[PDB]
Amino acid sequence: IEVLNLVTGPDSITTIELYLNTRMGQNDESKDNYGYSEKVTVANSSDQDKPTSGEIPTYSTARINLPMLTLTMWEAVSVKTEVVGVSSLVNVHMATKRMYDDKGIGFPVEGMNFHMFAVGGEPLELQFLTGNYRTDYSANDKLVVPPIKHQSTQGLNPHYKQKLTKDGAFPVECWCPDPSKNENTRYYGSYTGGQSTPPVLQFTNTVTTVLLDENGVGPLCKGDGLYVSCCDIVGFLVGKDGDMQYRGLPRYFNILLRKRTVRN
Amino acid sequence: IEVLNLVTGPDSITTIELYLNTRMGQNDESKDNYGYSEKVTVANSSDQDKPTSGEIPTYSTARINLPMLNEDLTSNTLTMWEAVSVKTEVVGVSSLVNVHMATKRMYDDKGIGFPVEGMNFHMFAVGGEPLELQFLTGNYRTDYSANDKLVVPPIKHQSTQGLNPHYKQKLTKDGAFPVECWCPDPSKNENTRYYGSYTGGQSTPPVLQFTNTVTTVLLDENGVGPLCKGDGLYVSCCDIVGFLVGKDGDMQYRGLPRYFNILLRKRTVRN
Amino acid sequence: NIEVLNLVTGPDSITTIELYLNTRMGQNDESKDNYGYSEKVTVANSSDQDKPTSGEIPTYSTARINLPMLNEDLTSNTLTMWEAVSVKTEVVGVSSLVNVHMATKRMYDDKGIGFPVEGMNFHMFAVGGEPLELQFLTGNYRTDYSANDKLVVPPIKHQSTQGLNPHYKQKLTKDGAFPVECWCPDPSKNENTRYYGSYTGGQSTPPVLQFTNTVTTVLLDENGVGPLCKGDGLYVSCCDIVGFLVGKDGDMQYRGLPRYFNILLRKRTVRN
Amino acid sequence: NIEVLNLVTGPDSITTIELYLNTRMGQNDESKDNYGYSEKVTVANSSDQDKPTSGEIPTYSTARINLPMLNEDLTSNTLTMWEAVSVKTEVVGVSSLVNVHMATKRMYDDKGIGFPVEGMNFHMFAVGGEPLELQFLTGNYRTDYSANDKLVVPPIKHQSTQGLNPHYKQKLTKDGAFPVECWCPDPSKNENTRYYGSYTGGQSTPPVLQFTNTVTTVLLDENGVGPLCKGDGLYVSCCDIVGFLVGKDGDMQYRGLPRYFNILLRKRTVRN
Amino acid sequence: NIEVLNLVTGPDSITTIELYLNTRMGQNDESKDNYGYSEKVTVANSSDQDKPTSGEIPTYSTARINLPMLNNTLTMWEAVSVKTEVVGVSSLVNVHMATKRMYDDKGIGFPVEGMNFHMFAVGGEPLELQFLTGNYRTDYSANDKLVVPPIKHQSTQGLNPHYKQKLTKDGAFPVECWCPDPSKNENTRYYGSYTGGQSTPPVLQFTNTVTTVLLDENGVGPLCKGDGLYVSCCDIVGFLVGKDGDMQYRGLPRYFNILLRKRTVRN
Ligand SMILES: CC(=O)N[C@H]1[C@H]([C@H](O)[C@H](O)CO)O[C@@](O[C@@H]2[C@@H](O)[C@H](O)O[C@H](CO)[C@@H]2O)(C(=O)O)C[C@@H]1O
Ligand SMILES: CC(=O)N[C@H]1[C@H]([C@H](O)[C@H](O)CO)O[C@@](O[C@@H]2[C@@H](O)[C@H](O)O[C@H](CO)[C@@H]2O)(C(=O)O)C[C@@H]1O
Ligand SMILES: CC(=O)N[C@H]1[C@H]([C@H](O)[C@H](O)CO)O[C@@](O)(C(=O)O)C[C@@H]1O
Repeated sequence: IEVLNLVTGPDSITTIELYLNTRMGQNDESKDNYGYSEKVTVANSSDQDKPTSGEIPTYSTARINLPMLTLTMWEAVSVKTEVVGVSSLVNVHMATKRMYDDKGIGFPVEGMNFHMFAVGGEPLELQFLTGNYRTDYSANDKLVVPPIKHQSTQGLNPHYKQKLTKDGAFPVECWCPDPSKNENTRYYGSYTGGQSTPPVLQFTNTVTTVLLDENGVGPLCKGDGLYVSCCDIVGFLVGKDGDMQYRGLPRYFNILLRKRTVRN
Repeated sequence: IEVLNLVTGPDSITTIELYLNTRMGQNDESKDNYGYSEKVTVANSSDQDKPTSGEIPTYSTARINLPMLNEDLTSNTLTMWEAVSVKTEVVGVSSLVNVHMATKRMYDDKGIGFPVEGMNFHMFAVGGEPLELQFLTGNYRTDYSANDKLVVPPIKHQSTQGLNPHYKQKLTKDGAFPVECWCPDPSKNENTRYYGSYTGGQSTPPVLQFTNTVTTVLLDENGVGPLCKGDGLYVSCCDIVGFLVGKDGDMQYRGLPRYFNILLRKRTVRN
Repeated sequence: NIEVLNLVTGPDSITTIELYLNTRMGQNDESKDNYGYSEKVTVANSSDQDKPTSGEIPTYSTARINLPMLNEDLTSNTLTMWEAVSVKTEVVGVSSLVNVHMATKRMYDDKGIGFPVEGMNFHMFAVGGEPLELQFLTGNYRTDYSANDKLVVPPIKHQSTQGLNPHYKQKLTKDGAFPVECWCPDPSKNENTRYYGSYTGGQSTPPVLQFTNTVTTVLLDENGVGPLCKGDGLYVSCCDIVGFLVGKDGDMQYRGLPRYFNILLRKRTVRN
Repeated sequence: NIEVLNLVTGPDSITTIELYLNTRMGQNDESKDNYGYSEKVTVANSSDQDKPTSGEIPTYSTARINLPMLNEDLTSNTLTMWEAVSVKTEVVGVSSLVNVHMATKRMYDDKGIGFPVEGMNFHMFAVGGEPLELQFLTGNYRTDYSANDKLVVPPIKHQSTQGLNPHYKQKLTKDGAFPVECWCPDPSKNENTRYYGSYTGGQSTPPVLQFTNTVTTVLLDENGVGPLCKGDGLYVSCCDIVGFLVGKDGDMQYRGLPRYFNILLRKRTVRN
Repeated sequence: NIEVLNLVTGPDSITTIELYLNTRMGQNDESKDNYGYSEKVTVANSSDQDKPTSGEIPTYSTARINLPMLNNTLTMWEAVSVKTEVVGVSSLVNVHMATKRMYDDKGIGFPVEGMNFHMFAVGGEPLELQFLTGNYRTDYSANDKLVVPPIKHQSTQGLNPHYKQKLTKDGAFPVECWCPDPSKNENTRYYGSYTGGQSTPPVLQFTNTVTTVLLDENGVGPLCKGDGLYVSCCDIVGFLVGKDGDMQYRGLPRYFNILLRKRTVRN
């Protein structure tokens, strides 16, 4: 796409506001354990590594329809994004394991944190890479994973790619952003691991993330579609007996877009 | 609100100074355990999750009356106070340098008492109207009925473990809205600025700063600060600095007060 | 209160003050053992019998420094005041914490290192043109300080002092006497002082410390005005707790370090 | 050594190189199980019998990339060289660490999560116009590498190599062969290479990782000159250890992740 | 003392100095085993019998470098900036040494871990030291090569300005009782950090892309008196934990690339 000048004047700007609910594994808002995974299980061996249905976090994603419009395209300029419900983690009276010989607080949601978001003018492009090439996803046929397994996928094998085109279906554990593509998407992510690690989270309505690239051009929304993707794991809830479930939080987005003239 | 020009000259600026005491659960300044929660308890099961009265931190909030500007409210333009900036600090951080209280102690009862430690949660908001809240909870079934002074939704549903926009409120009462189930609504709060952080874990070291030298700008991207509707300035916060661990392992939230110095200027608006 | 006018320019319009303050951890006599540490920490049996032993309570370090006298003529329109512009401040003796051979508890079944000084860190300093203004606030309103009557504490106790009760205030006017645990900077005053503090808590937390002679802290406020030294007095306060020393039997003592200050001041005309 | 003149302008004066490098943790064959991990870690009985097993030691990843061929000769007054201006680099597959169902040790009496990959992190990359220059330095001068004759290590051992002995140098000229544990970037050379590295140690330390496609790292030095590609070769090197996988019985293996690079280069006139 | 005038411009007005300093953790002989480590740490039975063994005490590394000879005015070399790095960080990626190990003797060997102490100084004269110790009674007589004060006093657990020195000898001034004197060192820049605790993860960086500016607030760098450049450092990266729980400090070398320029001063 050859990018030309900005379209100026009234109605040259628009904003899109949305939220995405977490996809930790139990993704149905009407059912038990919503916003958590099912109980985590552990493989007996690497050749019998078959996660139960609903114990695997997936990416959240949506395509948003923009106002219908050389051609003109919507250009994403900036985004204000926040994790919602951080204060919900200030809760140590739930039915959990507890400190100091059953006299102390319940364990707060704690441990692994994974936070990412992406804003682009087309689906986020994915690279397959896994800690175990033999992982068997057949307990849940709604998960999108490659049809074949190979040893090489514990590293970067460029023959194993995808696009994030379905909410609550692409496991985070085996799909990551493809850094060799995504020219029309901006993504940002972080991971803090360990077993019981303190979550460290911020929330504010005052921070704007600029989406323009080094040439001053933001994602250009092909077919008037804006693509938003994320995942926000804030830790594990530790049940009385030591059973553990991922806990995720929703993410809010306020995206500013402007009209851009392009060739063709 | 259509915003017009700043009013210039003498008396076009004013400052508001206040503090808010913490609302950790024992919120009566004449009683023992003020500025702490009651002892934390743990639910027998998620269907019988009924916190005891006073064990739940709530937001601190106040509405401050500003100097009246408009004699006639029906005139063509009005003047409003616009919050430009705030200097805010947590008070009494040094109070956490105390390891001789009646607490669990280190090294086979020969070492220090456990300092207040663990979960930290720090947030403040300054706006021209009440902070707008979104309901979201770790347990949709939580039963708040041991304390009918707590403001919570009148019905519960599974969906509130995520973001369900049908469950909203406004922070209109001090010491009443639980932090654990209410957060700032990011889809609103156009006229409020809020800032918050959480550091979790069990025994985590608190990491705290205090200074009188930092100014937080409240002007938005268009150079407009919160506009104080009906000459009311709204200030909200929560500052949990950890748990006090009693001899037997019983634990209580500890909170600290927060100080605010807010600078405001006169702004002409269309009426 | 003070209407600030223009800077005085030219020779002798600038001066610098250099000092250090030794730590006041509880054993504050430089001729005795355990100097720069507290006495052994003790733990209350209950909150109504919370009576710290003499010398187990850290206090603020403070000093007033006399500046060159300026105004002989008090009848003119204007006076001159010293204005603190900036300070270079450092914790001294950080390297002293590189010591794991002292008589302490030790790692790995009595074969490993002695425990280094570790745990709670508390670091604050203040530079102002009058005494640091204090607010009382305590973790335990019933704390009984009467084992050491040299501590400056309020004469009455009340439940409300576990929060901010503005009836309980003081000024930091004595070195080694105001407990850190119950006095903090009063944020509703101190217009003429700049203070900076941090706390890192927990039980055995690694101290994280920096020392350099290359960092200048600007004391000017948002209007470009530094602390103005009333009666030609410069007030410097601090506290620097770097952790606990853990004795063989588990007995623990606060350890503090000295702080150095190099303060630059300039002449400022004010309205009289 | 190289006198740098003006930029060459006009068509074909810019070029970009894009690649990835797979990790070399020890099992470096992409057709075998445990690819991108080390073999099980073993521990020497004593420092004079410290002989790591074949495949348990991480090595640097490296490649030399051919750039569009330029004219080299002794007789011209000036030549053109490729100058590396900037690089976008990222660790790939960070999300793969969101996995606690692998056959591992587990939390809370066999009812909790599997241990995630955790512990030691080591992250470094280099971009230069010639091989990364290495300095030998080891925690144990007697380490015996003879279980794997494909490793490049010095032919003689000496006590002094537990410090900096400048007689022990090399160049990173082979992928998956130079152990991280005994080779580091030589800071006394590498004038024509930019390298960046970090280490976070400890036993079970949480990995702290970031990934984004929005960060450009400028390779120009303080004089505005990037690495100059001798013999039209661009050299890219890295190592990204993200922790250990802890097997059921406590057996542990290094885990590494691939790194992506997008390097921008421009034609530079130099004196010949 | 020194009135600083203008920079000398033109050819040969700049020079660079490059060196490294090997660590002085206690076993400071490069021909012997345990080089770049301390001897085994021992622990006093009481504070009045606190006598570290010979070789268990880290000391500062230091060197004086001779600059090109120059000389009403004189010319001095002015240190403008330094690129400095800890060398051999990657050496800490080693968990197969003869050490204590994780998970019931099946896991990794403990990496070097715990206390970190990192400092460097660049100046135009010896680094000026202040004595300060955690234990005034520490007895250094097991190693008479250590430079320590000849008398002990209670006051030295704080700042006693009567106890000073200059860092004039490599591998001799213990870190545990000497620190930079902040009341002097007008002609030296120093930078230091300490991360304590028992088993703390070391957190270390290495790059050849970071320049530290040595100019002060007035735009003046250290001025090299008698054409001498003084470089000092200490870089402790943790402890090696032996099979039996015996522990030794581990240190790493530091590299320096210092840029200097000619400065006219009043004579
Ligand atoms: C770093 C090192 O020297 N590793 C040794 C290794 C260790 O000494 C041992 O594994 C402790 O972790 O021992 C190796 O040889 C072993 C024999 O010494 C043992 O008696 O028999 C084993 C057979 O199951 C084993 O082969 C090893 O683990 O492979 C050799 C290695 O250099
Ligand atoms: C820091 C200190 O004072 N170190 C002592 C050391 C310690 O008291 C002890 O090793 C605890 O780690 O003791 C030294 O002398 C030892 C004798 O006290 C012991 O009875 O026998 C030991 C056998 O080697 C040894 O002689 C020491 O370990 O060298 C002396 C040292 O200054
Ligand atoms: C990753 C994996 O293979 N998980 C499997 C688990 C675990 O091996 C054990 O529960 C120990 O957690 O066992 C199952 O019978 C189960 O719980 O449904 C099958 C499941 O596929």
